[PDB]
Amino acid sequence: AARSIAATPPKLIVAISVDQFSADLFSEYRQYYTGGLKRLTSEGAVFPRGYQSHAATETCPGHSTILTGSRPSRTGIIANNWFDLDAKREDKNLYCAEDESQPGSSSDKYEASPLHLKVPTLGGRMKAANPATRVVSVAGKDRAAIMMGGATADQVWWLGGPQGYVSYKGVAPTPLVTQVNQAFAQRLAQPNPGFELPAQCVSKDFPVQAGNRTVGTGRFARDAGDYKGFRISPEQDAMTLAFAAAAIENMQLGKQAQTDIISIGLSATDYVGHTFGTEGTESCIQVDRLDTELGAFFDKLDKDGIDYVVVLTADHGGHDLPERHRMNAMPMEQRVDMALTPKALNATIAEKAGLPGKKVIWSDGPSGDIYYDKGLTAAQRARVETEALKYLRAHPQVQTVFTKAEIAATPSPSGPPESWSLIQEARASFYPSRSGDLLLLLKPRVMSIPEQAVMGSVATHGSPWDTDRRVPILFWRKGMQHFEQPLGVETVDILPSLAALIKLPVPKDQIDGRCLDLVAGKDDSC
Amino acid sequence: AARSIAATPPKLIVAISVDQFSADLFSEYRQYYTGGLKRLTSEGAVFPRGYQSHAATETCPGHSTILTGSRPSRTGIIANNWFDLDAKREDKNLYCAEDESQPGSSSDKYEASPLHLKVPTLGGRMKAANPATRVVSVAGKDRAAIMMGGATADQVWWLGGPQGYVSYKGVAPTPLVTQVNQAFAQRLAQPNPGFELPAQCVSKDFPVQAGNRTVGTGRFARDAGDYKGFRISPEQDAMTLAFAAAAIENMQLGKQAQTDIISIGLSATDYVGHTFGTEGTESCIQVDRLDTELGAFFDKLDKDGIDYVVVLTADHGGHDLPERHRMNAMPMEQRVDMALTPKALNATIAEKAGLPGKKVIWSDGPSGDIYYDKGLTAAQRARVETEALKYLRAHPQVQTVFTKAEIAATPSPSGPPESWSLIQEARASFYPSRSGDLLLLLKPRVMSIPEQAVMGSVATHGSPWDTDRRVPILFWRKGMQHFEQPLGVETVDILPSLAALIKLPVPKDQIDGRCLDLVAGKDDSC
Ligand SMILES: [Ca+2]
Ligand SMILES: [Ca+2]
Ligand SMILES: [Zn+2]
Ligand SMILES: [Zn+2]
Ligand SMILES: [Zn+2]
Ligand SMILES: [Zn+2]
Repeated sequence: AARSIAATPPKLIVAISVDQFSADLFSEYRQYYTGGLKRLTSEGAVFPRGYQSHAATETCPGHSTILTGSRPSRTGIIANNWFDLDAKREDKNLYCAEDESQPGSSSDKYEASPLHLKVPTLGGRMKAANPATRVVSVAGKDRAAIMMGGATADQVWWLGGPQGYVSYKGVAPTPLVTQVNQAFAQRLAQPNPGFELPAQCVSKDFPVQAGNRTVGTGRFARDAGDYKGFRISPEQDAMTLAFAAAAIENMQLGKQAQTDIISIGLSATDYVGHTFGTEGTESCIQVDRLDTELGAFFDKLDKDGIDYVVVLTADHGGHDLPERHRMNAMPMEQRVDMALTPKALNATIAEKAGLPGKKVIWSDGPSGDIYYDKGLTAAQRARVETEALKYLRAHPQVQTVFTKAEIAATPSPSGPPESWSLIQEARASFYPSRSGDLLLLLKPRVMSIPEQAVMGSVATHGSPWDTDRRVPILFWRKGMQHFEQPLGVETVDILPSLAALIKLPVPKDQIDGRCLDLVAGKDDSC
Repeated sequence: AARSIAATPPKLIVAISVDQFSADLFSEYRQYYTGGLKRLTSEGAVFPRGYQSHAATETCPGHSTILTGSRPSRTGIIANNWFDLDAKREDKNLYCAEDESQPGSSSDKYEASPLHLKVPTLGGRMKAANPATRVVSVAGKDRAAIMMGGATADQVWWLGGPQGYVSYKGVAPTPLVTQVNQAFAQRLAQPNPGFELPAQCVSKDFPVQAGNRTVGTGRFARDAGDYKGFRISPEQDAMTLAFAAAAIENMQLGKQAQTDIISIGLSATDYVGHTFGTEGTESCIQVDRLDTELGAFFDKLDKDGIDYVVVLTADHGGHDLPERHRMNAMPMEQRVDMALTPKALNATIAEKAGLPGKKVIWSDGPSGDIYYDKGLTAAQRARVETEALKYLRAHPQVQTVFTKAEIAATPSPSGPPESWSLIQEARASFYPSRSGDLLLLLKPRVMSIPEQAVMGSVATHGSPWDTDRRVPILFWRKGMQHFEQPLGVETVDILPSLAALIKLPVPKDQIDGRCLDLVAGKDDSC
């Protein structure tokens, strides 16, 4: 049994990103794991304080770091959406994982593509070193699959809707995929009675009102054919893992001479967290199912005799809805002023700049990147920068605003990510040609979803604060020596850590991360 | 069974401080608790990210916050030792828990006293409101017992050495105490074979060299009569808990009309952490024994039918020795330059100020408070401040140095403790008449114990960084509703939280902490 994680190159790397699986949520339920998460935390190399270190704590930037060893300042994936005011097409909003150069495309109707990603992934690097490498990537969300797989992946599949898993335009379903989609279709057509509460979820079972919604007691009961219900539930993760297992077996991943790699993006935790917040029965059930399904997944790989190493992490952390925080000893938790949402803020700034009724800024939400309209004249732009800063810095819920020049002037951060300044975090997701003219950051404990009568999502991530940056990073291979390392590491450290195990050279000057030693005690895998 | 923590006033408050039980160490072993810590974490109000929020993360300042609702800036307990250069006696170094006005006293031979503590404790406040209140405080260290009990406590006992538990000068052992000390004497006179490793400790069993010492594989085997061995082991915590249980029963605490309070300072985790670091078999065994002994302690109270509420926390966090960190993926971990220790630094600064061979500064260690010698003339003092700052700020291991005026100019901090600036942390343990003229803070991951041939302690706390500030805070009462709140709270919040349960008014302007709601969901104990 006892065997060093670096004894020989693993034959399969399994990289799992659990979307919105924050270190807080991970740590809370840690004492109840009995399945796959138990395996990882009791036997693996455990870094409970990993960091998606940059400020833009969203899915695309986060997934772009996991298998690239690169911060969003290098991957170019600085948000889920960014503005290119010089874009040919009408819609200046660009989706992180689209090819906007395609005719008749818009951010609402896009063609999936890894074109925006500026660097190779680990799979891309492995394939460059050895053409026989298979690189597979499956996920619940296109952006997760696409950013982990990279431009040279062999198979990139994601959940497209009620039809099941799909890929890039032109890519026909393989027999495995049609079989998976048949099973998915059969599961979807059946009602789901829901889940009774795990023992640990009983305490979380109370209703919380937020606008017209009540959350906190959901059990994922759903009607037949309810695709939205299926998506926002543990069912989609179970299906994604079954798909991954089927692909692993069908392609004989890890059964050939070279090392293969499969990346797996489990999206459910994130839909659940947005829809219900993170401390109710919904997230609790979801994490317990995650533990159980991961256990079954690992058991199947074991039974197949595959020599695999697993890394499991998240694309970012998350934060509970203010309404429940206020019931659980956090009375200062609040929702962002509606005055800071795109329409309102532009109108306000216009009127302050003396350009009332005009369009002087573009923004995507009540925080993050803000862009000055290109039409503005030099003097107009100057009045906009002055007035925007003056108004924002005076707002009670605003922590700070950085100018583009201030961020650019900041050196790429180094040292412990848990103690970075806000501008260092900003610099880590700064890419001059895509980033805003200003960066707006809200105070801690301000949720960037305004209070509304009719609400959709009640909770979100995307802030520069610790809840949203901190994520677990867990490495495991059969027989290795467990250790726990509570000091801060970055998700950009993942690539060089894995590369060391398979003796794949990676030029240090092409990445941001550093190699994490995965061998407890004297010997060093780096 | 089901019953709100605020349904009625508890009859007994049990406050437990586990010395150096950092949130990191607490979180690491959380999945293995089966005893008293399991009870607290699965059934209680769990705040896994509590903060000893100030910069001076030492035992005395930490214990001074737990039952006072007050930061060290208000308690006046700003360190374990501070200089009073105007003191009458020769030794200008004052111990936090002594009365230096006593003749022939020195910091090496002092008379224990709570005189330095500027504010009442919860016990003191309860007794002020109701004279029938019993206030008891027992600990492994005098400073823990003294600071949690306060000046009006009925019984304050601490481990004095091979003779067992002692109190203030003049206080005779009671029959209970002589009985406890008899049992302790019997335990001490027996060899201890040591402990075999709990399953979770097996992975930690490898040797680590630090100077002339090897740590990482200890099992607490000890010879008969080895008091040092007894002190640096789980044995002392077992004895302290048995003493507490015996006192509770003997005095019928919680069995009368009024609420009584007992504070318990379990010191072993801290001795073990200093002596061996925090990630080896020694700390692992110690935490497992802690869990088991706490379980037996709570079971005895339950069997006695006592209506008690428990709060459990730590006086500060802690940090592993650099030598093991470097083996476990933290290669940048290092020991502080010897040049920064008291003797050396003074000599250096003297020579830079043009007062070579003189005594221009006083300091206690390679970080923290520095004091200018009173003998210095205005101009001399000015050259010292200039040269000290210049030299320190240039040193590669120094994060920053604050002047006294800079800290004084800082308002008492508010808002989330996890995101305070360093000067805010400094302000939180700043007390003008006791604090230094300068405050020296080392960079993250610099251990403030220099590398030496012959070493004693290999690891310590006392830094302004997150490992040393972050501590668990756990509240429990039979039948309450469990909840977990991962956002940052302060240990100064403990007093008003407990006071709310027993309907004891506490003027907000006399404390720094705020009341934490301990009732999950809609109802609020505050
Ligand atoms: Ca409540
Ligand atoms: Ca090693
Ligand atoms: Zn995400
Ligand atoms: Zn999300
Ligand atoms: Zn201590
Ligand atoms: Zn200590």
